[PDB]
Amino acid sequence: PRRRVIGQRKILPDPKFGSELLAKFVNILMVDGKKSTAESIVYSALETLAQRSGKSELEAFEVALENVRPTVEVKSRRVGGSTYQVPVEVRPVRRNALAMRWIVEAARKRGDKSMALRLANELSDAAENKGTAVKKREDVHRMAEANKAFA
Amino acid sequence: IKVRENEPFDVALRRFKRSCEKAGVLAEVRRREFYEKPTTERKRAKASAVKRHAKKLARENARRT
Amino acid sequence: FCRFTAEGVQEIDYKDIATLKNYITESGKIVPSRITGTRAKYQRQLARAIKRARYLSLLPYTDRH
Amino acid sequence: RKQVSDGVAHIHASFNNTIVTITDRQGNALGWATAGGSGFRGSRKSTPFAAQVAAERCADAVKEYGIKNLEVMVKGPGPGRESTIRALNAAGFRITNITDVTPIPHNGCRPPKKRR
RNA sequence: GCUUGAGUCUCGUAGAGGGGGGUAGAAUUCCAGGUGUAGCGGUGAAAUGCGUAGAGAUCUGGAGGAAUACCGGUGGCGAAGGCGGCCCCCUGGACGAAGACUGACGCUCAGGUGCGAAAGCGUGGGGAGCAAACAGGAUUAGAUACCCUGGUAGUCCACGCCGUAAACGAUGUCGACUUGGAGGUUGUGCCCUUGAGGCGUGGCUUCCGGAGCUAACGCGUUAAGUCGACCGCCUGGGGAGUACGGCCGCAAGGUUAAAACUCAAAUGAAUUGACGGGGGCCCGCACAAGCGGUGGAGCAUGUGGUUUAAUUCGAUGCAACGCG
Repeated sequence: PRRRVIGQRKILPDPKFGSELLAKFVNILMVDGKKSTAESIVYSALETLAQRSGKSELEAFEVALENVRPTVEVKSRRVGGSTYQVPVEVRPVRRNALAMRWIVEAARKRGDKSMALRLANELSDAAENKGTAVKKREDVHRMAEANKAFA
Repeated sequence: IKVRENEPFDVALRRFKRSCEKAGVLAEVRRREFYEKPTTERKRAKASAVKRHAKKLARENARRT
Repeated sequence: FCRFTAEGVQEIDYKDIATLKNYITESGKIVPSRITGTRAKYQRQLARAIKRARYLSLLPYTDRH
Repeated sequence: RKQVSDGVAHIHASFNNTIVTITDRQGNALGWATAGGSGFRGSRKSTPFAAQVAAERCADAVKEYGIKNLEVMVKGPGPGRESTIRALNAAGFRITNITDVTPIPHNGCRPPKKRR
């Protein structure tokens, strides 16, 4: 905030296998604190990703994570009377944060049958950068590419 | 104005430009003559410069630092 | 802080350009007396000498000729 | 294309735009590229990056001339005046010498009153 | 009569002091030509404007007007306004050394005379850039303003007119006295120039400050302190520095300068808060970074409005509106 540099709370990993990055992913999908129902979706979308790719649960998510993880974002740093954007590098603990956020919100739309079928396909198209999950990563670079003259 | 740094330069090192003006006179005659404000802004220039010098010889307080 | 003919007395000449090159920068501009430490009496005489050497093409007005 | 050996790279870095023109030793231009010609219209025209990309788009179309070494003529304050020459050194050229060619008057014509 | 007042000569010093005449460099603009290509320019952004008739950029050559970067410095000169590239001529003023000479020839000054920023006016030239007026494009609810693109008078020269400025250290001129310090500039004396010096004596000038003064701010040996000589100016504010009349001026206009009426105030300094699209520092889901909502729908409740015999009364910016 104004002065305090906080220390964030400790996060407990997924209770199927050791993965703290997956523990934050279910929190982004999380609605009204229903952890038990939310963990049932981040599982049932994960082995179904594995049968459609032949990989394991840990490595198949990371394949689709690198195509939705950005590297530069634009922030409004006011210099004076004019108003523009300033591209900066994304923090490593922040790189996955909006990467996992984009997968959930893209899986909020495009309803085939149910949620377990939504983000499983969203992880499938992001494994080969097809769906809208990577497009919301793509367009951020376009504002970053067109405004990279501000440094 | 002129700089060579004959063989081993690999960088500008062009401090000879800012050694005389490189901006000072060109951003002064590109506008605002007034025929007047060079007199006013220079009377107050040394007026504040001598008080920064007056307190340069009058800073002899303890100040507990 | 340096000294000049205020101590080693001689009259300012416009022909001995060897001494006049020490009081002009690489761009041909006149170095102020606040840097060389010369007195105001001979700085005014030096200014006429530089302007006279510039007229007789013994010292350049600038390096962009 | 004439296969020229050397040349001179004049840079006209004004307040609103940076014009980079690479000529020969006799002052005959061989090609040019400006910050406003390399996209970047509006506030992005007057920035050191647009001057930097102006030299990169001036690095080609000469290259046929085959210039190996060149001199840099810097004129005007510019938003850049350092990025446009850093990119010229990294474009594959040999920066021999740099001089300032700013048209500084000795109290000649009267400046305007504009921009109050 | 006399010499400390004033003045003259002798030898030197510094200075953008003034007038006249040439000359140098940079830069801007314009013209012609060469190379060279799609933008140039401008703004917070954009457009007017310029450009495929080839602009912008670069080079060469030429023509013009204005002003002199650096030196350059609360540095210097001049009564003031004001004056700065360099050189030739004429010339004014100031200061220092030690002598010589006149012998109060001094100070101020109504009227009068002369000089007198810039703008403007008359005649004849010149006109690069800048630029009132004016046009177009922008902003805005409107913008005949601030912004941008152009652009006339003028800014420049020769001779006159105008005599007006916040023409201001807002402090008239001359003369004497009264703690001091720190500097700048310009002479000069002595000692060792024995080594970028040391010790004094004059002119000008900057800052800080003792006594003293002042309503305070502040002035303070160049006093707004302590005394003398003379001139000018003021008698609450508005009206009004206006009209009338006189004088001057080609004109613009300047100078002299009221009254009726109207108000019990106007004003200056300083003090405490408040405010600032003032500055410096800091804080708060204030912003930022995210989550979930309202505003769309229905229903419940409250308020206003409408209606009614009554639809009791109160709350009704934040801090009232599922309130009493």
